Amino acid sequence: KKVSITVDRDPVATSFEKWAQPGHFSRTLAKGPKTTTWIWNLHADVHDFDSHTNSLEDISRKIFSAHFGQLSIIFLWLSGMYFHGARFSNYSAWLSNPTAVKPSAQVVWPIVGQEVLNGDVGGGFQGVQVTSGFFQIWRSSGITSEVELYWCALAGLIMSGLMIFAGWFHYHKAAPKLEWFQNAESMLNHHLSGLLGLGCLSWAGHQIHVSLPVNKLLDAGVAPQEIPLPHEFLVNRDLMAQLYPSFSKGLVPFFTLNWSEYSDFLTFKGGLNPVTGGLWLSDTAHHHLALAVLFIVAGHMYRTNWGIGHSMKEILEAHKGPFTGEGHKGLYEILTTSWHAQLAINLAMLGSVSIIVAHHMYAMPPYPYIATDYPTQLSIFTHHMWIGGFCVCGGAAHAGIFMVRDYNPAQNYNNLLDRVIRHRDAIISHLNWICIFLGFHSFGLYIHNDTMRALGRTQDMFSDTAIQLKPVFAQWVQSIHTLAPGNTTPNALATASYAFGGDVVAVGNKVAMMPISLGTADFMVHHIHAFTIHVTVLILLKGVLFSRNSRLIPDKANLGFRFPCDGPGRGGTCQSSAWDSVFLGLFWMYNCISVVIFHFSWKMQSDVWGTVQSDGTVTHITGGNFAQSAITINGWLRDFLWAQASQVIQSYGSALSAYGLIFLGAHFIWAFSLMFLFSGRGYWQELIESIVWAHNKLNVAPAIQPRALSITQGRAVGLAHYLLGGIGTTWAFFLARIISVG
Amino acid sequence: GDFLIHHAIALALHTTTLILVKGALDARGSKLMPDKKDFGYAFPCDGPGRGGTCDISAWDAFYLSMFWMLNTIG
Amino acid sequence: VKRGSKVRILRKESYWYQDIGTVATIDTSGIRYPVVVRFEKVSYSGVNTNNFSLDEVVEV
Amino acid sequence: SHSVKVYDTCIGCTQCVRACPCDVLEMVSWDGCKAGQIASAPRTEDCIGCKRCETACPTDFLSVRVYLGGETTRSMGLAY
Amino acid sequence: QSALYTHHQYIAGFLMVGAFAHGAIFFVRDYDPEQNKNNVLARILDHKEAIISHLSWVSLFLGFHTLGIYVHND
Amino acid sequence: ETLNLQIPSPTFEGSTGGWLRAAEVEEKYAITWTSPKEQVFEMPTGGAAIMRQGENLLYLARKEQCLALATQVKNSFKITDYKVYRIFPSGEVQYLHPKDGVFPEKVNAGRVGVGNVSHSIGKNLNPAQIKFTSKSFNG
Amino acid sequence: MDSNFLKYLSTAPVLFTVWLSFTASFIIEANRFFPDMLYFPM
Amino acid sequence: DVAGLTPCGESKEFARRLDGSVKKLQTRLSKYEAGTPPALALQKQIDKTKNRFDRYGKAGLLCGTDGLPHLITDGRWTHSGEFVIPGLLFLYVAGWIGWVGRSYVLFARTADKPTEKEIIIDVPVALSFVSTGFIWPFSAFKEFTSGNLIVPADEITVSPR
Ligand code: CLA
Ligand code: CLA
Ligand code: CLA
Ligand code: CLA
Ligand code: CLA
Ligand code: CLA
Ligand SMILES: CC1=CCCC(C)(C)[C@H]1/C=C/C(C)=C/C=C/C(C)=C/C=C/C=C(C)/C=C/C=C(C)/C=C/C1=C(C)CCCC1(C)C
Ligand SMILES: CC1=C(C/C=C(\C)CCC[C@H](C)CCC[C@H](C)CCCC(C)C)C(=O)c2ccccc2C1=O
Ligand code: SF4
Ligand code: SF4
Ligand code: SF4
Repeated sequence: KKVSITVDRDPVATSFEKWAQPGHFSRTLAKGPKTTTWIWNLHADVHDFDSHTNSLEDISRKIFSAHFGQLSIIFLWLSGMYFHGARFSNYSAWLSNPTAVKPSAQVVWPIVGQEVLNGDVGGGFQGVQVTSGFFQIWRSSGITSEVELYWCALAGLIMSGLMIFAGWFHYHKAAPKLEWFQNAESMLNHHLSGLLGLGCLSWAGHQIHVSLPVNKLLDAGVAPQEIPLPHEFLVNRDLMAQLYPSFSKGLVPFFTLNWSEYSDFLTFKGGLNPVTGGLWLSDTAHHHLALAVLFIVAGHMYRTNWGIGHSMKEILEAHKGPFTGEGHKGLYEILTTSWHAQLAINLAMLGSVSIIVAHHMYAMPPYPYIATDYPTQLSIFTHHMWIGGFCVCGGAAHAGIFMVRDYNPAQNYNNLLDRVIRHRDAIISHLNWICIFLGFHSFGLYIHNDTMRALGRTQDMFSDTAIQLKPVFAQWVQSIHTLAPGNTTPNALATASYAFGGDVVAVGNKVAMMPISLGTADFMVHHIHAFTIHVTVLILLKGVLFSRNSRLIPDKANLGFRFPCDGPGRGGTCQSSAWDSVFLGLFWMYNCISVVIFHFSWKMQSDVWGTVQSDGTVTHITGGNFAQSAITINGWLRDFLWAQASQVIQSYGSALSAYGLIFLGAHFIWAFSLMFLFSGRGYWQELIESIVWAHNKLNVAPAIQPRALSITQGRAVGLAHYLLGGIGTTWAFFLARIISVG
Repeated sequence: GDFLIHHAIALALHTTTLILVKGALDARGSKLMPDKKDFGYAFPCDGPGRGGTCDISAWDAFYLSMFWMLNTIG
Repeated sequence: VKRGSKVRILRKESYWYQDIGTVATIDTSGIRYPVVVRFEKVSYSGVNTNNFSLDEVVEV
Repeated sequence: SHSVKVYDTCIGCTQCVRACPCDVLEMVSWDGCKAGQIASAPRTEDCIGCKRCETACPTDFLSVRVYLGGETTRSMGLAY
Repeated sequence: QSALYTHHQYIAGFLMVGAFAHGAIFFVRDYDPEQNKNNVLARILDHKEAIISHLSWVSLFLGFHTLGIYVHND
Repeated sequence: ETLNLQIPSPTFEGSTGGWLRAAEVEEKYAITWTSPKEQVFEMPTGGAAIMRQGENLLYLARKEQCLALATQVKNSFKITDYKVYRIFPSGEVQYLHPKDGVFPEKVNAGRVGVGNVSHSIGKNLNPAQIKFTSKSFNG
Repeated sequence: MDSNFLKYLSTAPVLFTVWLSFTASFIIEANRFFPDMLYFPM
Repeated sequence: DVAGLTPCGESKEFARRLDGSVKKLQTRLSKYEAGTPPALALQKQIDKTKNRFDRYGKAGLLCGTDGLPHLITDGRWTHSGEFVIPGLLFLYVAGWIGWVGRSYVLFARTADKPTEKEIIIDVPVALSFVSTGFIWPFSAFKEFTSGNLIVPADEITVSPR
């Protein structure tokens, strides 16, 4: 039983004394401010626990309680989303007419004329239209009334109170010891089996007993207040066997392994529900049951307290071949002694998962009536692409912090890290060559086309009606996926997604999903995507690989993860730290994700979304102009940015005037950021000197001496206002455009 | 509309004049570099010490006022 | 001057030029800058003390 | 090469000499200050111009001053 | 008419930036404080913080309210 | 005094961070030091190497690389026995550090002061005064 | 009331947030009861 | 009137502004039933719009050709309520804030830790100061003439030049 619970009782005293002493947590800041830099240094380093404390135990305790604090905030946020749906929303009207009423759960007070923002969203209601897709979640859950939304709000508040209590308790009353946190096998067993497996199994149980009967009655056409309450399905097994006759047999088919009895409610249909344009909820129930089974099975792999199981150290040290030296030796010690190494991995994986979520949710719309709510589809795709890109860049930020701080060459001799660092020139030069090759042959095709179309030579362009660059491999994969039902997925009835090919699914005469054809424009913009991803990888990987030392600076690790430069010598070493490659790679992440969301928006409006008129013909939002206009830069400028900015700039005086104002405000913040990015600290300190002189003249100089922001902070402020302005400009443009036209 | 744009032009003029005048009058020396004249007109910086000295030369005030000249003529 | 007295600095490239410090010690050797002066403001380097002469220090 | 000068305000703290990454500076004997020593720059052909010496200096304005000059392979920090 | 106006205003902005740049080069390179004892030039440098701080005030004064009225009307 | 070319190098598996053609055609730097143990250190140019008990010898391209390694050995393994040489392709070996047997941060007799200016930094000459003149700005 | 909690409420960010929220709040109330004051009425 | 402008009460373009603003609200009101909350909300917005236009018409504001009020700020007394009097109110408040902040920085200089008084404000003393600002013109001018507002040029640190 070497896996055991061990706790220090009453470690830290619950006192308000350190609240009154800003900067108490570090030796530098705890002696008080003398320049304004102190104020900024206070906020910059506060959650950098391993910079304040030496012991891994106190660092781990601080992290565990701060994760409870984050959970308390998330539960409060969810509870507020449920309360605003319960109290300030048109949810009940939307349930009756999901295709006519526009979801709205935010109402403004009338103060300075701002009540114009309460637009006519439908259902005898006025408010701000919301695009987070909560209404479709609630209908998929089977809520059907504001009363149940009040009970969800209370459940969120109770969970929020319990998490903030748990964070206080586990830091101040009962704090686990370091040997508790260093149980990677137990943590993985419980998080696969307990968290993910029982999470999926419990949700599958809810889908089967509540979501399936309530949504079958809704899609049959029964009015929401005419539908039995969710517990009458739990008790009256006859009423449940009316909708799903397999329930007449109970749980005997489950235990006797006669599972094909349950095909009423555990299906493998594929495709979309024709009534709602969403995934069949019988499929989601079977999906979550099967995922639950193999998460509970996977959480039995690792050894904890009884001899059965794997040691992760043995698995890692055994995988070594002739190219890679000692192999994965020493990786277990890294990942059980460095929080930054774990955060680097978990942030890169969480960001990748959010990017996958963005693709899979537009293509296989999971919720009822979310596919034809176009503002929601665009909002949640764009939102989860931005969350993914940010989290991937933080994975490289914390890989650099690990390499600078937690990396020890003595414990990493001739293993995989040592070998990567010992051929980092070959890696970075080959990536550099790929990024050059791939910018020339992706963006240079666009420049070739701008030139040919401008010169009157349309026969010389890369286009469908000219020299063709067809995506044959992507087209072939689409062919296979349309042939799969009955062929390589024989028991499936429909395709996984109609994006691959097949029918047009229309709900309320709007297209839910329809085949997304790939042509020359799609070949070009996919290689634009590969180019921007490869360049972002180049900047972040070069920062991680050269974080400790270079040919330029041989002792970069002594300067730290975040330093501005090492002087103007050696020609100039500005922005040489690992932090400055995260700083430069967040610009290229912004560039990459901006092109992805523009490609999605234009392609879906041009070739997927729209209205199905009589005879089955489809009229798309922008009328199929992607094919012949996304092949030039002038096409993107004219037919996408210029044409579709009409709604933001004409929004003044309507309910969308807030988006027009945020469009302009974000243009402002973006431009304002360039003051911090193109400038240097020395100019601003010399300007502050004359301002300080004028204060001395009037005897009003402050005792906290004003300073220009640090070099790093000028870079961080420039980057924050750049991203805020650019993302904000797109946020306003996307939302006003798709609310007006979709 | 002409009143508002005239005040914007006045703001742009006075700010470009600020950057250029500050570059001319701090060219010989300042509090960060009291000996700035020994280094010339165009030098990169004085290094990361004393808090950081990027764009401390008078040339860098020409550089910074060029953006404001472009903005005002815009 | 004398130890403990308040002095106004006259070294034109001092951070504290025309500011007031207080004299900590005065050397008696052949030192070029024998007056040690401490200040309440820190310089841009975060130093709050410096050595001076007698022609660049005046009592107030 | 770069030009490195030491002015007679040096308090002989040796901090510039310890901070120099290229062994440009060293301490010589001098009666001017209390410490009995002053910094010296005998090997400026090796100076890369990092200005770590100036960062280390605690006198009000730097006793050690680096003046970036003509570039060579040594002062450019080129390992190629 | 449009091209001629735009052309000569951009030429004007370049010439004005250059005049201040070469005044900065003058102070760094060609100005001798000892042949200019208590001149108009030396007294300019003698109250350069009064000049720079009052440009700072008038630039901020113009900027806050011109942008405030524009954002007001918006 | 002279570099004994036969001193065994610390065990190392190679890297791309080592010296290039400029070392074999312009100049190379060498560092020797004594280790009481057979212990792992970090190379300035890459990964980890193992210094052998007894005398070690390395070759690097830059003087700063030899001194960054010297700083490391002194700080962690307390090895103050390091001698840094410059080597020209003619075979000439030039002893570099410590230049007179004593570290530069310790005073030594017979060191002559280079670069020392008799006044403070604010007493330099204005550029206009020495324009079209060869006279130096340091007074 | 605890003197350390009051010393926390005297910190610059708390006072700045409270004072500017109170300030914003009586601008809002004054524009609720007396709206559209483009001019001093005279 | 002044500068060829028209009083807003007799401008025809001002009247068309009021009518168009009310028709826009009435067509939104035409889609709701009488006692509903959106109907009461829009009826209260039509009352607010008419009240604003009526008040502007009777105030002596001058409208342009576009039918919007224009402000005369040359100093004439018939129009002092558009800039001169709002400006006097502002300068009284701004000078109050400046006088009170200056009094607190001078107090904080005489403290045990002067820089701790600026990140942890002594709230009773700072409230003693905020109350004093109501007579800032007299206090500040007497401060000026008694030689305590302006410090002489030789106690101010400047660049070497
Ligand atoms: C967590 C997310 C979240 C978000 C973003 C919102 C957002 C909003 N809510 Mg909702 N709400 C939420 C959760 C949320 N709510 C929850 C959980 C509940 C259940 C209790 C509610 C219940 C609720 C009601 C009942 C109402 C709103 C309303 C509003 C709106 C106006 C709020 C306002 O101006 O009051 C401002 C109120 C103040 C008292 C101002 C306080 C400002 C202080 C100074 C902030 C200072 C914080 C402090 C300094 C922190 C440090 C502590 C200190 C010790 C240092 C706005 C759209 C209103 C609305 O929509 O009307 C149509 C409304 O009536 N909310
Ligand atoms: C079955 C066991 C189990 C479960 C469910 C969890 C769940 C969680 N752990 Mg883990 N943990 C476990 C065992 C478990 N742990 C063990 C054995 C160890 C020791 C090795 C750890 C060590 C550990 C650390 C060190 C950390 C976590 C963290 C977390 C949270 C991850 C963030 C997240 O997804 O929360 C959101 C998802 C949720 C589902 C929120 C649920 C909130 C409660 C706590 C879940 C369980 C409720 C209850 C069992 C269900 C009752 C059902 C009933 C109605 C029938 C999550 C609450 C991280 C964290 O955030 O700490 C707070 C963290 O840093 N855990
Ligand atoms: C700053 C972070 C942030 C914010 C504010 C949001 C905000 C939102 N998300 Mg997103 N999300 C994020 C990060 C974020 N997301 C990340 C990092 C992921 C990747 C795991 C996702 C994946 C995700 C999914 C899959 C869904 C949302 C949805 C939503 C919306 C409804 C919120 C809700 O009730 O969830 C409700 C969420 C659900 C009902 C289903 C969630 C199912 C996932 C699989 C749960 C996984 C939990 C598990 C512990 C995570 C393991 C991660 C893995 C790598 C180990 C809202 C727009 C929902 C949406 O688009 O509705 C229209 C939705 O279905 N989010
Ligand atoms: C689970 C996620 C996670 C976690 C726990 C951490 C945790 C940490 N990071 Mg990492 N990081 C992450 C994600 C994460 N990061 C991501 C996604 C990125 C990519 C941007 C980074 C990039 C990054 C860098 C580049 C650095 C860190 C650093 C740090 C450490 C210091 C944090 C601190 O004191 O900041 C205090 C927090 C603040 C000052 C908050 C201000 C930040 C922005 C500007 C405000 C947010 C704007 C807001 C959302 C929108 C405003 C609305 C507007 C309209 C008004 C800490 C260990 C730093 C370090 O030194 O670590 C050793 C460091 O240098 N991180
Ligand atoms: C849109 C872009 C933009 C904007 C607004 C500014 C604005 C300014 N610049 Mg910068 N600058 C920019 C781009 C910009 N610059 C670029 C691209 C460059 C080239 C590198 C420069 C280079 C530059 C130099 C070199 C100098 C300036 C100067 C100035 C000031 C001149 C105007 C003035 O004095 O008062 C105008 C004041 C404002 C516009 C401030 C706006 C008021 C704010 C928005 C109040 C809002 C508070 C609000 C509640 C905050 C919310 C925060 C939220 C988190 C709660 C002003 C701060 C000069 C200066 O500082 O002299 C005094 C100066 O010397 N700028
Ligand atoms: C109450 C304190 C105070 C006082 C009396 C002054 C006085 C002055 N300032 Mg300074 N200033 C202050 C605070 C103060 N400032 C702060 C906090 C900042 C940082 C944002 C600045 C930034 C600043 C700049 C950048 C400039 C001045 C300038 C000026 C001068 C002209 C007036 C002006 O432009 O205002 C402008 C005021 C601002 C731009 C910001 C003021 C922000 C708030 C409103 C003031 C602080 C309130 C404070 C919290 C009081 C709390 C009191 C309480 C504890 C009892 C004058 C010397 C200008 C100058 O030198 O011209 C000769 C100039 O260029 N000031
Ligand atoms: C930086 C620098 C350092 C030192 C050296 C340096 C090069 C010298 C310097 C550069 C300085 C620079 C670049 C300085 C630039 C200076 C500039 C651009 C000065 C502009 C002057 C214009 C004037 C005085 C117009 C007067 C018009 C009038 C009076 C009209 C009157 C009227 C008439 C006749 C007709 C209409 C009615 C009214 C209005 C009554
Ligand atoms: C303007 C500018 C400054 C000066 C900027 C300063 C002093 C910031 C001004 C902040 C004032 C004191 C408060 C105003 C803050 C805003 C009202 C809102 C801030 C929101 C967060 C700070 C909470 C630099 O120091 C700098 C350094 C390096 C490169 C570029 C630059 C640069 O461009
Ligand atoms: S100071 Fe500014 S400019 Fe000089 S090197 Fe460091 S970063 Fe580059
Ligand atoms: S640092 Fe400045 S003071 Fe200390 S020794 Fe080197 S030069 Fe002399
Ligand atoms: S600049 Fe860098 S190298 Fe040249 S002397 Fe000063 S420290 Fe040594």
